[PDB]
Amino acid sequence: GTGYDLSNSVFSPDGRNFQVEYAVKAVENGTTSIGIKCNDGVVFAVEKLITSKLLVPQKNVKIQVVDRHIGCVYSGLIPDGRHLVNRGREEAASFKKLYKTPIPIPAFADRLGQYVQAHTLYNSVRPFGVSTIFGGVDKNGAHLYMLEPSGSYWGYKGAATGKGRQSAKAELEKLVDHHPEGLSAREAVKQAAKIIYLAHEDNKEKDFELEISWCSLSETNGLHKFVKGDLLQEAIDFAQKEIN
Amino acid sequence: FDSEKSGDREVQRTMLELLNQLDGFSSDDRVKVLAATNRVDVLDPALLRSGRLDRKIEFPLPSEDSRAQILQ
Amino acid sequence: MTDRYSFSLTTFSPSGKLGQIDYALTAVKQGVTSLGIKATNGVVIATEKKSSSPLAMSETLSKVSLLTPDIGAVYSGMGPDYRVLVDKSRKVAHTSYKRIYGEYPPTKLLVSEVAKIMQEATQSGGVRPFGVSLLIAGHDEFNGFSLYQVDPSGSYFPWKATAIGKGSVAAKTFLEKRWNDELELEDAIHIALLTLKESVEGEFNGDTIELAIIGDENPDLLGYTGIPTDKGPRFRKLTSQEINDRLEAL
Amino acid sequence: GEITFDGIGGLTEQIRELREVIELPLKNPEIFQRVGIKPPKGVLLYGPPGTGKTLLAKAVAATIGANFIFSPASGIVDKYIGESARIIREMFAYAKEHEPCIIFMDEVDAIGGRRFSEGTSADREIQRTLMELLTQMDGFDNLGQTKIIMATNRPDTLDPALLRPGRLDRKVEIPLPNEAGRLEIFKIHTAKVKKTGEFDFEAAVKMSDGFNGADIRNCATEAGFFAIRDDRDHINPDDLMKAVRKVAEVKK
Amino acid sequence: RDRRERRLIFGTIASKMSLAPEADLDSLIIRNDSLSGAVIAAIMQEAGLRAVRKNRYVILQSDLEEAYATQVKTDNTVDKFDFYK
Amino acid sequence: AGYDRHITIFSPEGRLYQVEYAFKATNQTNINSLAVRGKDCTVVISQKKVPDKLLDPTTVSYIFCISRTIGMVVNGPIPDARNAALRAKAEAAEFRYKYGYDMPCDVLAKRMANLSQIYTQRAYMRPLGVILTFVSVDEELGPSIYKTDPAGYYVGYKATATGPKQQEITTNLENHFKKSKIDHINEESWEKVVEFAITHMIDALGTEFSKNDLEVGVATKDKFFTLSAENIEERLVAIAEQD
Amino acid sequence: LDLMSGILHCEDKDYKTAFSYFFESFESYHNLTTHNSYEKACQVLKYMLLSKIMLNLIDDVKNILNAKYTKETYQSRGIDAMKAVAEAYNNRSLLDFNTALKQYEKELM
Amino acid sequence: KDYSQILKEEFPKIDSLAQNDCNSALDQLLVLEKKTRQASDLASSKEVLAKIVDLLASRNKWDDLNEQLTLLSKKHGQLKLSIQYMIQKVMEYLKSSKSLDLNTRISVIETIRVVTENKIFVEVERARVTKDLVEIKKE
Repeated sequence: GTGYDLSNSVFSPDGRNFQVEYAVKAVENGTTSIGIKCNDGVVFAVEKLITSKLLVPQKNVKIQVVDRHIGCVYSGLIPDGRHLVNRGREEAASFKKLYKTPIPIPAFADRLGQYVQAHTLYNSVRPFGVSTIFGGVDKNGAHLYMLEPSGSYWGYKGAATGKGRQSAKAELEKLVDHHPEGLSAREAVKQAAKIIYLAHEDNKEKDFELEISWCSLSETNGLHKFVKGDLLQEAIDFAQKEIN
Repeated sequence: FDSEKSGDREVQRTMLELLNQLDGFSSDDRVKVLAATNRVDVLDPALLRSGRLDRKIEFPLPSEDSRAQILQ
Repeated sequence: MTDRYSFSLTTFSPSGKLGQIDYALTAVKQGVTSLGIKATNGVVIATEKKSSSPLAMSETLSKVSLLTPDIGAVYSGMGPDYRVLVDKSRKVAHTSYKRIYGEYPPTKLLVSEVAKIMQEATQSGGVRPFGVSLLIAGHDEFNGFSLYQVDPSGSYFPWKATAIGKGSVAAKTFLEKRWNDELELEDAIHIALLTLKESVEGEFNGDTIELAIIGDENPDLLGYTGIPTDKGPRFRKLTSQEINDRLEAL
Repeated sequence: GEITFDGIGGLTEQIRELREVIELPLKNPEIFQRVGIKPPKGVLLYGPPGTGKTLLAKAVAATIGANFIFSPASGIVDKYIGESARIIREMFAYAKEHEPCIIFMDEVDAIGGRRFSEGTSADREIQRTLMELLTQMDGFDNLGQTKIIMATNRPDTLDPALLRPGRLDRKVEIPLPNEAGRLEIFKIHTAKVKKTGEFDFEAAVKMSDGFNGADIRNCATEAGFFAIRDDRDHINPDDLMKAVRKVAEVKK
Repeated sequence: RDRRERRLIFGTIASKMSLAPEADLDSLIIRNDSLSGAVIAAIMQEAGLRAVRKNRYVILQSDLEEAYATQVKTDNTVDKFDFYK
Repeated sequence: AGYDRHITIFSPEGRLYQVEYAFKATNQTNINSLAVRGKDCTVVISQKKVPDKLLDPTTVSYIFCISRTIGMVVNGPIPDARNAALRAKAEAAEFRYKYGYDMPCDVLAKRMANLSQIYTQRAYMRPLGVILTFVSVDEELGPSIYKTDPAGYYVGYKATATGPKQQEITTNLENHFKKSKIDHINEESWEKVVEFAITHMIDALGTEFSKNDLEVGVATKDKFFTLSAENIEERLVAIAEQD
Repeated sequence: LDLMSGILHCEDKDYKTAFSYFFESFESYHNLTTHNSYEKACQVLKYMLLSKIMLNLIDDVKNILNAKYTKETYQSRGIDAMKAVAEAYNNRSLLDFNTALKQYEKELM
Repeated sequence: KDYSQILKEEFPKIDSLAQNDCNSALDQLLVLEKKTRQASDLASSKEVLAKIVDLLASRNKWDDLNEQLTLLSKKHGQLKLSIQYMIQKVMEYLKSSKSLDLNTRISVIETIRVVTENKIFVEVERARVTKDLVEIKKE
């Protein structure tokens, strides 16, 4: 009797949902995304698949934002990752409605987690096949969490998902031993660019575009900003020399 | 995984004898077994090893410059 | 939110019966062995506590529940299906009854509402029917003591003495063994202890055996005095020390 | 046998048990006659197919030196007159006439199994083989020195009548070998491959999970093609890490 | 099975095998529940096999406990003893 | 055809296959946790697995906090754990909304029992792949343990266990209580109860763990908390002395 | 039921299985406490030793009196008479066989 | 950071030693061992921790050294096999000494829990010191 993968509520004889396992395969077929968790802030970096020269740089950005104090990035299908952020943004105004305070990271962590776990219960709805990576700065500090299509998330000193996550997870573990205390926001941008070029080996068939954004305390003062100006130019030339 | 092999019973023992004959003579590398199919779906720990199918060489669709060389 | 299955999971089998009900009787006959006997002066209810581990305290689980203390109950079948019937039967016997008639329902009226609730999940779509069998017995001011056997299909049947469970095949003969109209409330207890002991493969004592009887109105279990109209509850649950005291008299 | 007991390493937990129930009663059966006990007849070794199954088949007969009787499941089920009957009976007689004989069965799920309703539609050959194996053991003629090794995909899919004692007394799982057991395997197949003295044998043991002599040969195939590109007759110790890492992604 | 009905196998099969006075057959009766004839007979057979593994011609008490853990549990399945759901 | 293992209906054998497969998902994480009770308090210890070095040990917890008194122990995946965690924290708050005093121990096990039945009784809701374990100190019966399975069943327990190794942990807990002829462990200070559960845990398992590999919950009288990484390390050093 | 059955296994010999009928009662009447007296429990133990003497096993008889689990502190004159018969079986002499006959004749005969 | 751990050992070894070699040494093991002990990361155990036993030797009566040796195998430690290597070395200093150490060799066997109880899968050292006890009882 087959057909265990035809519904979300049907459990396999081993107790593992097949639809959950198929959602991970959709992540490996999408654009990879990385992240860096610092002390006073968090750093997000993601690349883009360049089909031709018709793409205008710095226009379509896969990095989302929650209010001004929380950035968000996903790896997977485009409509699945963008719709989940809209639910968190609409509920973020409801938190400021009743509680008047800005939503922190631990309150925002359980915000997106309740939706993903809800689609696995109802077989009539499709779960999100994207891996959501969010972070920011709150009163207690800066935290970085990585959401999975199965609704599983915990604390991560670094975030790596997508197709190039195999080579990305190796570099994030090396940065922990090299900097056990912390890392500056400017250096984290240059280090995140080298990780992107390491996973580019499978993407060498086409061009590449780097989009890096970070939010910290002593610099952005809890504001989501994109890397521009000379900070982006110096970060590209630094990683291209080390990769070759 | 199923028990419906009653109709595939001839197909079942076909793969079983394939594993048996390849283990008979391990000193002959001049006998090649090649299978050209559309894709790979069901795996197996027995099929991946020496003297059997190992390297998977993808045959994708030809690219822009690839079709130009074939038609030439 | 927006349930998309409204169709009943119970369909007529090609043999002329209902498969979901016929397969529900399997869990009833394979469930915990229980029994009951209705005497002239009272009703006795006995069951067996089967623990999967010796470290599981059986005092928390009550296999004999209390809806209104004119009536006892026991389940030969699925517990969760029985627990939701407890909350719903108490609701229709209080919110829909005690808030209207200002009293407690008799035995025949209680089984009428419980039988309708069990069929609600049977006919409705997207929900599984109830495969639990109940034994409801109590006292009436006119018809007297009356016992009923509730099937998982939702059709109760009256019985003088009935036993349902794993050993229900051989237990019905033991209740039909010694019976008459002169039986007492305590006389049926000694028969209940000897009949249930046949199905006990483990230790037999007051802790592992739950015995509850329906007697007269007890002023000690009431909690107040001075009102003659209410002499207290009829239902009384025996403790562990009282059960062992009646074992030496067998 | 062509494969000794040093290439099956990592199973040493099972190897210590298998040698005592096979090698010990076969070489000196007279020790059991004084006590009055009986040695087991068959030995059921299940697990994932293709991993360590071919090695353990020749490893039992290598430490003994007896005859290796292989029974492919394809030729057992055919259309003839008395097909599976004459296969088991003549093998049963050949094992009694010639004592040094070891029978090994591979993938008995085809000739075994519970099927679905236990009915027979073109299924008569499945019950034909199973009933003969159980009838020869419980008869008045047993096999003292004869050992029969069976293999299948899952133990629970077989006939529970065979798993009961009195016929098959040996049920042994074949899991993945440990880390300390795979070191002796990597020193055998790689010894035939031409290499240098600086080759590191500890590079694979960290990246290898359940890799027997069959899976390491795939690493030697990739290492053999690399020696031509660099114009060298040997391989560096770094080739071992890159080859095992590629296999570890597909395997466990 | 019964305590004596199982003991009929112990007092028989073990009577044809060499044992030691330290070994007790009463511990293998009450502790065992619902075993067939060959399973109980395999206990005396496996005890003799483990004695040869240690090179012993008799059956001691330690060899019984080593062979007891193998045949004591025939059920590896879960989700049993379920009167609920 | 195969609708017996797809949707929940009465089977010819009288068993629900869809719900039974949820129990096998509890052992995917391979967490063996036992719950013991002191005199006036209750202490529970759960295993903690950190496969990735990038994991934050402060964020990962197998024992949550329902309120200042009643705790919760869950074995299984987090998505099915938070489904029962959001309801347990809500129903505990809804009690004092319509009543105003603290919810007893046996009440929360019953409130979550009918909710777990909704998943089993209704076909459009899949049953949770986690097992609920609630330990606290009751104002009447004192220490009590209520372990709610996904089946929706609850009963009193002396010392319970979970995981694939629960059979070995239970055997250790049986021989200890039969000698003392008491259900719980009698001790004044609650720090000694932590050392008592670790002693029975090591003998049943056979291996040792570090401060980051274990999570020790402590439920005292009218107070509940969770030991941090420095507090768990102190318990491992304190038990190292003497026994 | 086993005591009445074990008697039927006396004149029919085959004492290998006859000891199980007598041993089944020893642990059965032991838990009865007041339901069994001192003289009634003493005669039941004599049946086990008598069945082993007919079966000719010396080591199993010595394990009954020596081990406290098998003995359970039951001893009398007739019980000691079975020990003298087992000792006379090894030496094969009728002198010790008739020695306990006259002294123990009260309980033995 | 690399070799700096082994350099801080011999520094207190030189300046002033009076009666304090017990506390100034064993207490250093508590600061380390936290995040260390993977493969080659050992700066103390199996190497310097064995040198501490060499420092405590030829200092005071062997009864105090025999008690402090149990505390190393009591709380945490690393591997009992590394401790068994030191026990084999202590038996050499007691053999070349003799005199009042005849009764000391007996007290070491009973005090150390490695000989009395099972610790690590390698028991080879447990039976080595036991044979020396037999030679004493036979005399």
